[PDB]
Amino acid sequence: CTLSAEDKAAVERSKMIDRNLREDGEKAAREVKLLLLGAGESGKSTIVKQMKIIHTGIVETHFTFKDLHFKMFDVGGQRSERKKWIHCFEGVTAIIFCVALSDYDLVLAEDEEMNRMHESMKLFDSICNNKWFTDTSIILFLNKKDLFEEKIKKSPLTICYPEYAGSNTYEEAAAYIQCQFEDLNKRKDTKEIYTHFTCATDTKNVQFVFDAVTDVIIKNNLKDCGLF
Amino acid sequence: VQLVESGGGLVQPGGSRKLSCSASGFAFSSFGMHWVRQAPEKGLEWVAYISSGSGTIYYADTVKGRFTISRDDPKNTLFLQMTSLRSEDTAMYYCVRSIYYYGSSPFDFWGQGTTLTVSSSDIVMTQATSSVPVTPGESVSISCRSSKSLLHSNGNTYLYWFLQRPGQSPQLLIYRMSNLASGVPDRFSGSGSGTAFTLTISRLEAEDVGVYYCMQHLEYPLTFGAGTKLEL
Amino acid sequence: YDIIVRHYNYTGKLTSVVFILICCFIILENIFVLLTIWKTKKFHRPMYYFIGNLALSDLLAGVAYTANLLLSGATTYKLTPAQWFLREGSMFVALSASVFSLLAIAIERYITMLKMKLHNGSNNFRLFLLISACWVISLILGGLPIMGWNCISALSSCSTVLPLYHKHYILFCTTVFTLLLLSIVILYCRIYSLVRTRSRRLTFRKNISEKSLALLKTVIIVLSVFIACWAPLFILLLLDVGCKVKTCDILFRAEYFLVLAVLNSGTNPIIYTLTNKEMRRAFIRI
Amino acid sequence: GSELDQLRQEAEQLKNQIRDARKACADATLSQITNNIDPVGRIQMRTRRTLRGHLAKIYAMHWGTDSRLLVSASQDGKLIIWDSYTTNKVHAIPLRSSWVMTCAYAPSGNYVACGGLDNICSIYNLKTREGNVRVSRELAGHTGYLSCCRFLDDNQIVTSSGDTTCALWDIETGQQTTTFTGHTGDVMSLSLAPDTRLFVSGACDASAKLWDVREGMCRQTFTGHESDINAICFFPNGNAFATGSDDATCRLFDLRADQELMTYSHDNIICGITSVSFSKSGRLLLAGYDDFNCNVWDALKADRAGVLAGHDNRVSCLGVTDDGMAVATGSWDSFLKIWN
Amino acid sequence: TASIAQARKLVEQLKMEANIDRIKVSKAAADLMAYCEAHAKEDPLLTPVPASENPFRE
Ligand SMILES: CCc1cc(-c2noc(-c3cc(OC)nc(C4CCCC4)c3)n2)cc(C)c1OC[C@@H](O)CO
Ligand SMILES: CCCCCCCCCCCCCCCC(=O)O
Ligand SMILES: CCCCCCCCCCCCCCCC(=O)O
Ligand SMILES: CCCCCCCCCCCCCCCC(=O)O
Ligand SMILES: CCCCCCCCCCCCCCCC(=O)O
Repeated sequence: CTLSAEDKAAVERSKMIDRNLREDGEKAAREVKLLLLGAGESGKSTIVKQMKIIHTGIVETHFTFKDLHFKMFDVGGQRSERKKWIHCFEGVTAIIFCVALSDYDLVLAEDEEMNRMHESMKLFDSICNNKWFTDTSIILFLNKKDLFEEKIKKSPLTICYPEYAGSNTYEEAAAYIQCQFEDLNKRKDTKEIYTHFTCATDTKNVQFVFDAVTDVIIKNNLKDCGLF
Repeated sequence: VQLVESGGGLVQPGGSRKLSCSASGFAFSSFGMHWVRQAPEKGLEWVAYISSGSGTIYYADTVKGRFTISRDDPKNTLFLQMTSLRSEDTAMYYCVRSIYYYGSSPFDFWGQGTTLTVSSSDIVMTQATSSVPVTPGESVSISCRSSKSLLHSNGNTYLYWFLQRPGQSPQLLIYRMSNLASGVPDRFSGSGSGTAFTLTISRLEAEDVGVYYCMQHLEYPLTFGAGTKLEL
Repeated sequence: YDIIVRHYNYTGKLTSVVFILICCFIILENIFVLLTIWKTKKFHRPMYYFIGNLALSDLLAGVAYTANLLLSGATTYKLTPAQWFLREGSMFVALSASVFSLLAIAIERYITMLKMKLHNGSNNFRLFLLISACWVISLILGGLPIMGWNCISALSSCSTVLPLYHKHYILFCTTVFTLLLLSIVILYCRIYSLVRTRSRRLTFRKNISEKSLALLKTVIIVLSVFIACWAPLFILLLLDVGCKVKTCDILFRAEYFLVLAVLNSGTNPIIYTLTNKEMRRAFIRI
Repeated sequence: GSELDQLRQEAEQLKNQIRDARKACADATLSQITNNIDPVGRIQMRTRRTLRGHLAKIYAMHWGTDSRLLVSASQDGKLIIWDSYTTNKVHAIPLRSSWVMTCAYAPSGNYVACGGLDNICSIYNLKTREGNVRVSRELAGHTGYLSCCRFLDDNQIVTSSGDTTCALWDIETGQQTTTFTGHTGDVMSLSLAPDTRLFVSGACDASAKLWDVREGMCRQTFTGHESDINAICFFPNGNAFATGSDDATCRLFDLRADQELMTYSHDNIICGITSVSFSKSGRLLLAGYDDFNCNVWDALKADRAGVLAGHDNRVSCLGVTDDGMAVATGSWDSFLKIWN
Repeated sequence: TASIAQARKLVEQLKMEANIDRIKVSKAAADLMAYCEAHAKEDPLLTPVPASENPFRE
């Protein structure tokens, strides 16, 4: 109509650009994005290494399992304030958390009265009760268990937790630590916390992550169509 | 950037071969391609054009419904097919690329071209003169008159200008009014009003001599000029 | 005007303030539910548009029923047969639009639950197609009796519970409603079995069942409210084809049978709002 | 121990002397002087274009020099270059890492930079001989995340990272030339001078400092905010700047007189400020609040004169064009709007 | 020790900053007001312009 000869060609370019954007927008919307967090010596490297790999600042890891594309964001090199760059991770499926069971008799560096287990508990309390992560579930991983066995067989657990009535065995100590990490969850009606103990078998951890992601997807689909 | 063509020779009227050219050195998947026929010792005219992605295909009124054209993104090759032949189709064919967006310069690079011999309303653009003798280092003004006001409601005209070097393909100088293309010197300059257009050259050397052609782009039936030759 | 009195004499037809009251209450509740969706910008996904369409169809059903109740009386004898057909056609298109919008809601739910699309973004083509299809099918079903099966030529072929309507049209509507109810039950049973079978076998090991138990309750509530409130009218329209004329008593007092069918449409928004927590909180805010 | 103590008390005495020198130069406020002028009644702005096409949050945008083209960065990994007049798109530059928090447009219209969370400023070329866009340079010398970057020239670019430092780069060589240090908190906003000689940076601890690009030293520092700084923009004259914040307060400082002039606070706003920009003549101070709408705060009257409430989610970036013909606001709902 | 160096650096920076010139607030406010009133004609934000010249017409 009122458009000139070569102006109509510029409009066709915009339509092709929009089509290419919509094509790539439907490919990145069918892959699961999940953030990985943890303390300094929480064994995040061992967790990200034991899983299968297909792939300074943020480090992205891509891997596939049972026809699902997972993305692993490892924000560990960001020494800046976490409050400033935490709102860009608002849209995320799960939040992997890594804590060490054997890291309860080892105090912080350049310090003697602060315990690293309490620091990990405080970080988990700050992450789970954040105002952005109010609907995203949390997958929790207990990294070391055999070292925790060898450490608790000789050293009592009352050193870290001054309230403890059970015996110095791992079967109830693991449940106590898990229940203590479960209580730091104020949003009890909008998110869940899946607990798993990291084992030497590499397939079991990936299977647990896949199961948790599938349950989160089912819950989101149920909440989507107003059926739950 | 390189454009070579093949598929030309001596053919009989009624049937011919296919004109194919290969593109290598740029993103061929996002460029609209044209075809320009240059008759022997005569003027050049437009043939066909394909949009990016083979969306819109158009032909000239002379060969409307008589040619078959298509692209090929995977191998970056453009094909042109002849159905019926005449005694005037003997000419030199050129395949030139073009991209259309805000601030772009269409058909900046033409190519080389191939030859073809045969054995036996629309905007009219005219030139001021045909050939004029000129001495080196003299400011010359080449004027091309149009039969319709090329000034659009947007505010920019659509009169392109390109110089033909004797022995090779032409090259663009200014695309809308005066904006010089990339690689041309600052001596060339353009100006116009909407109906009468002129081109002024400050310094004239022995390296810039040939035939000047003026082309419109407002109305889609692209039409070139007769051609102004410069004699040293 | 002679056909009306003749058919009413050959057929045998020669507390309403509370029905208009419950109808006005239905209209008010439904327009409130509709303005709840319309005002809030969050409820703009293709899913809530189906509930908005259901509310729009329920509003038309309530308006048509109160208009039929106001028109029913002594004025129906001198009322022209054209308006007589148009009123029943409006009632029928309203009820058919309600049932077909419920079926479209169930279809969209089954589709969104069959494949884990993982994002609420969906094409509006299916939404528009389903809405237009249900509306035009309801309109055709309401307007068909005017073209054919008018009983103007016949004498005993048309129905006893309401004259000028052939047995064939009543039976056709009966089979249509039976097919729609069967499809609804099948779709909900499948949308439950899928979630029940996917949760137990593929997500076996979690140290987090509860999801399935909560669901089955919603499905059984929806089905038990839909089927129980549409059984009397179905039985009445199925007995009317078999019960002979001049000898049938129950068809005379057939007002309550339609009252239940209209009350179901009015109580549907209660179920479709109290089920989801988001819509309930949004209604509480307003 | 004693040396540290005497150094601390000397620093405190110098700070007190600076405070007294700043207090002595104050005689009349801005409100008392600008009290005999006619204030603007209402500024009614209606949206003209709705540039849609993004599929995630929008974190930054910049207007071109020709006042016609604008580039916007989003989380899905795209750097679309829009056309303000006809709504068409010109380019759809993809990104390596889909975590971007800044973007810039060169004053010559050739290059486009876009940093992000990967603490790397990628510079793209738009006038290549081919038909695509290439990464001309990839600057990587920052430890903390990159926050904002503006083109000082066609060959020099200055960046403000999250590791309490700002640096000036050289696109030709690839290494930084001058490193500006002195901030204690995270630097997350800066703006260049009209003559491109000085620039200020907004830290994350209630502080704003003025730097010179030649000497690479801190000339003045400005305090007075409560929470932190979140956005800064210069005055068109070049001797003032407005700093946003998180405690619903944006103030106007001065360069020749290093003292706060006027604050723009209201009892109805309790939410932060994401973007601040002036007008063509420095009379309207548009501010983008994170309560889903903007404000048109006056400059010389400290009163509200309009609300651009046509957005769904928090606005994160907005800028007035060069010739002052229109404004553009980009929010987290993947929708840009051109008001006028 | 290592904080003595940064302490001396901060002291030197404060001493260098304290030697800057200061201008009365009245002069700066008057200059800002004069600049804002002089360029008030070429500001299409607060000054309404007819739709015949707005490139963003609708
Ligand atoms: C005999 C009772 C009666 C039914 C209907 C009716 N109007 O519509 C339906 C209907 C029933 C039904 O079966 C449950 N199914 C449908 C369709 C079928 C497909 C989807 C919805 C419609 N009944 C209308 C009137 C005026 C009526 O008598 C009113 C008395 O005052 C007469 O004196
Ligand atoms: C509105 C009620 C009547 C509906 C009549 C048509 C029946 C449904 C047809 C479309 C069903 C969906 C088809 C597959 C779509 C998909 O997989 O995306
Ligand atoms: C007049 C009666 C009409 C009845 C129409 C019933 C339509 C039922 C459709 C059920 C299947 C829905 C589409 C599923 C397609 C798939 O994803 O495999
Ligand atoms: C109250 C009367 C209802 C009459 C109709 C009831 C029909 C029930 C049919 C249930 C079919 C269940 C299909 C399960 C499919 C699967 O195994 O995945
Ligand atoms: C009087 C109202 C009766 C309503 C009856 C509704 C029946 C609901 C059935 C619940 C879902 C059962 C799914 C079983 C699937 C299977 O066994 O394969």
